[PDB]
Parts: sequence; structure tokens; C-alpha cells
Amino acid sequence: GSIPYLDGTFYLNHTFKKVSIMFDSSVSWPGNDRLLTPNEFEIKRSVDG
Amino acid sequence: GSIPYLDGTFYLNHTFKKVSIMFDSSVSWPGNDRLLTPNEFEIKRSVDG
Repeated sequence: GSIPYLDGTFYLNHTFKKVSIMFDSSVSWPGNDRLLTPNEFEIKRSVDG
Repeated sequence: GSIPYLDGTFYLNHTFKKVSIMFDSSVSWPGNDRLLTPNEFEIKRSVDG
């Protein structure tokens, strides 16, 4: 069928919940209290108090 | 009996679980990723994964 890696037909992006990013095994990258959950990119939620 | 409020005989300090501080209804203190959970000062925990 279509090959998403070559022909750009991506379709599973909704399946990500979050990503965290950390330099030197220690420094949470975006850091600096930037985001409303600062430590990580919480892409979506299941519970939202 | 003793009057802790007047004489200093405080004896219920072991009953606290956690305290959280929030200026302007937004800026959690101390914030800045300082402590292992200080958007809340966790005084004690009943179970410790």
C-alpha cells in the first residue's frame, strides 16, 4: 500500500500521549517554567483536573 | 492542662501530610523545579514507590 516513510501518508500522530526531553541526563530541556506542565510536552490528556 | 499556643508545648506536628503555596492564583512557590514534588511540599507520604 502507501508507504508513509516515503510517500508522506502519515496517519498515527493522534497515538502520542507525551514526550519529555532531557540534556546531560539531568536538565529538563524546555525548562524555565515554560509550559503548564513545565517538565514535558504533554501532547494529550485522559484526565484533566 | 498545658496551653501549647501560649507556652510552646506543640505536639501534633506529625499530623501534617503536605502544604502547597500559590501566589496570585497562578505562580506555585517555590516553583522553578526545585524539589522532588514542590509544586507541593510533601511533608510525609503513606506509601513510597
